Amino acid sequence: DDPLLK
Amino acid sequence: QSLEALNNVSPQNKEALSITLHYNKARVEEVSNQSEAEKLYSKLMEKCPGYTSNKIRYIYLLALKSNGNNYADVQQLL
Repeated sequence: DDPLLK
Repeated sequence: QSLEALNNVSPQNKEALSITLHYNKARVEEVSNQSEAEKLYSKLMEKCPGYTSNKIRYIYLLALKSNGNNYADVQQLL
C-alpha cells in the first residue's frame, strides 16, 4: 500500500 | 560516485534511490565483509520494513551465523 514501495 | 551524486537527487525519488543504493552497498559489503552488510541491512529494515530482499538476505546471513537456529524468523518471514 506504500507508494514508496510501488 | 553514485552515493556522492545522490545528494543531487530530487527529493521525491531521493528516499527510494537512497534505499536502493544502500541495498547495493550492503550487497557489496556482504561480498567483502558481512558485518557492515548486516549493519546496513538493519539500517534499511528500520528505514523500510516492507522490503523483502533486505530481510531475506539479513535472515540468511543470520542463519549462516546461527547454523539455522532462527527457524522462527524464517517462518515469520514466510
